[PDB]
This record gives sequence, structure tokens and C-alpha cells, in this order.
Amino acid sequence: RPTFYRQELNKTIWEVPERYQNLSPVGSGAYGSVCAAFDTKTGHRVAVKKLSRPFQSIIHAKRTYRELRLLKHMKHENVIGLLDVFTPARSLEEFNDVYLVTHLMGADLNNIVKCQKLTDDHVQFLIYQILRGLKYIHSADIIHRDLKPSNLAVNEDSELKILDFGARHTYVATRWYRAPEIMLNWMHYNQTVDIWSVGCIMAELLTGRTLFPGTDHIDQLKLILRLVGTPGAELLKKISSESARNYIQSLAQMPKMNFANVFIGANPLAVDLLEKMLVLDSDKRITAAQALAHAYFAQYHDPDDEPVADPYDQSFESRDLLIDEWKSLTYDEVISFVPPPLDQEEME
Ligand SMILES: Nc1nccc(-c2c(-c3ccc(F)cc3)ncn2C2CCNCC2)n1
Ligand SMILES: NS(=O)(=O)c1ccc(N2C(=O)CCC2=O)nc1
Ligand SMILES: NS(=O)(=O)c1ccc(N2C(=O)CCC2=O)nc1
Ligand SMILES: [Ca+2]
Ligand SMILES: [Ca+2]
Ligand SMILES: [Ca+2]
Repeated sequence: RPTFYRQELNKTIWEVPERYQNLSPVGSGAYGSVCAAFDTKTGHRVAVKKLSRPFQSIIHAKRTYRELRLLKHMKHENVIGLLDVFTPARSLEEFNDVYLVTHLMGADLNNIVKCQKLTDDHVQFLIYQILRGLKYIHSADIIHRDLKPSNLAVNEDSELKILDFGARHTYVATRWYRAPEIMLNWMHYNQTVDIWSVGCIMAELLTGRTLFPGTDHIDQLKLILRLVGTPGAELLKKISSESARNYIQSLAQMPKMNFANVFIGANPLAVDLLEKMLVLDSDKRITAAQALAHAYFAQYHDPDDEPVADPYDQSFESRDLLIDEWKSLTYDEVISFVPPPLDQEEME
């Protein structure tokens, strides 16, 4: 058994194996907080997330299980996955803390390294990586639902990973990148909710400005309609609230803008891709796999290196179990974790 040590980080005691050294805080994550660390076994830099009160309630307990299951399944170069998972507990009866370990990424997309402005080739690379990660998670029936720059971890070489993907049950989050069907609680939607978000992110990389910086959900909707035009009646089918439908229907009709008049001087291929992503008709929205084939990414696209995921069993999501049952299932997942090899890639 490894020796653990205690260190106060973010005003609370972390208990970590001697393997991980020089911890220092690098911000909060979903339901936890994160430290950079040095892995003395491999000489690699890692990020360690300590979950916050993982078994305090039935909500925390199931979300702890959910996150550990999800991260144990994610094995893709543009998606956060696990190098390690640990607990100081020596038995289930002692088990009350969960730490997740992944490769250290320096920043998020808001902090991407650049020289004055991003070149189009660099924007291609950033968006390509998001879409490659989305193809993978979508193939396992996992949707992000809140994709945005702060949920894209980026390192010093602009390599990018999606994180905080895939909550059922209830900090002020930005809504500027959320798909309309999510922000307004429409009755149904598909995996292309995340493609809307990609469009919002890519637009901002091209212009340097937020695409839809609404002050509230009505202001944001108005900004959206000014770009994409007034929807048809069929879209009202998706909206439960009569007051919301009546309001939208009452708005003065707006024409769709030609995106070439909006993203001035952009690569025409970038404009065309944005036209395919920023669609209110989510059944006409391009999918991640389709976007990867778009000519905008021609210099990066490689079908042999755009894999899909193994099947992911989410049957647990429909189940209500007791707190100690989720805790025991989580403990099982900690104990059964098998670390990946340090080098899992080979030349093409
Ligand atoms: N610096 C860095 N590097 C990799 C990941 C993270 C990370 C994690 C996280 C997730 C799982 C895991 F096992 C370990 C860490 N959760 C939030 N973040 C950060 C993402 C960038 N903004 C600050 C929080 N942070
Ligand atoms: N990879 S490790 O060497 O840092 C490590 C960390 C923690 C642990 N551990 C647990 O998770 C439960 C009991 C225990 O000993 N084992 C190895
Ligand atoms: N906010 S804006 O309308 O002034 C604006 C700013 C920047 C841009 N743009 C460029 O300069 C290169 C590509 C692109 O889209 N377009 C519009
Ligand atoms: Ca290749
Ligand atoms: Ca190799
Ligand atoms: Ca090949």
C-alpha cells in the first residue's frame, strides 16, 4: 500500500499518495476542485480532481458514480479520460473521498496561446479537435449539453480535450453557447445540441467577439433570430409553453443573414461550415461526423484516426438506488480501475 500525505489545498485537506507531488490549485471542476501535480512514477504532469462531498446526498452520490463511470469509459485523445483514480480509504466503511487523475492541460479555450490573432489554419485545428471528440462521445449516446470555451481544456501546443460532458437534478453559468433547445427547455433534441455550441465557439474564434451575448434568455433568443431568421411554425411544435410560443410567433419577421456578410474576410469554407451548424432546425444541423468530412478540415481529416466509442451502458441512469448503494458501486469502480499504458499510440 502507498503512503498517503495530507496537504491543505483550497482550504481543505487533500489526502494523496506519495506518487503525486507538488500539488497546486488550478481551479474548480464539475463537483470538485483540481490541482496540478507531478507523477513521480512516470515523470508526467497530471491534474488531480478531488470530488466535493461525493456522498453527501443522493444527488452527489449518483453524480459521483456517473462521473467515474463516464471517465473510465472515455478513451480518446480529444476527450478527458483517466490515468488513475484513488481514495485514502482502506475499505468501503472508510470510503468518503474520490480523486480522479488525468493528463495536465494548461488552460481552457478562452486562454489559447496565440500571436495577436488566430490564423485560419489554427482555428481549423481547434474546431477539428472538438468535432473529433464529439464524434466519439456522440457515438456512445453521450451528449455534452453545455459545451463552451471553459469546458475545453487546452495545452501549450493547442491540443484540446472536451470535459464536463454528460446532471439530471439540480454559480451562474454562461448561456451564450447553449443550443436554443437547451436554453429554452424545448421538449426534444438530439446530439446536435453540441454542434450549435461548436458554431458559437468557432464564430468567436473568427471574429474575436461573442456571437450571441444576450443579457437574458429573451435577449439571447432575439440575437439568435437576427442572424438565423425567424423560424417556421414547425419549430413551435417543440415548445411546451404557450406563453413562449405566443411570444416567438408575435416577433416581427426577420430574414436570415448571409453569413458571408457577417464573418468578413473569413475563409469561405469556414463560412459554409458555420451555415451548416448554426441552424435552428436541429434535424437539419450537421452532425459531428459529417462536419469532420467538410473541406474546411481537409488538411487535418484522417478517417483512420477519428474513432468511435465502445458501447456505453447507461441503464443506471433510470434507477433510484440508496446512497450506500451508489457509494458501494462507486467503490467497486475505483477498485476495478485499470490504468492505461503510458504509450497507447503507434505511428499511422
Ligand atoms: N488543468 C487541468 N488539466 C486537466 C484537467 C483539468 C480539469 C478537470 C479534471 C477532470 C478530470 C480529472 F480526472 C482531473 C481533472 N476538471 C476541471 N479541470 C479544469 C479545466 C480547465 N479550467 C480549470 C478546471 N484541469
Ligand atoms: N496509483 S497510486 O499508487 O497513487 C495508488 C493510490 C491509491 C491507492 N489506494 C486506493 O485507491 C485505495 C487503497 C489504496 O492503497 N493505491 C494506489
Ligand atoms: N465583430 S465584427 O462584425 O466587427 C467582425 C470582426 C472580425 C471579423 N472577421 C475577420 O476580421 C476575419 C474573419 C472574420 O470573421 N468579421 C467580423
Ligand atoms: Ca493522421
Ligand atoms: Ca507510441
Ligand atoms: Ca492511415
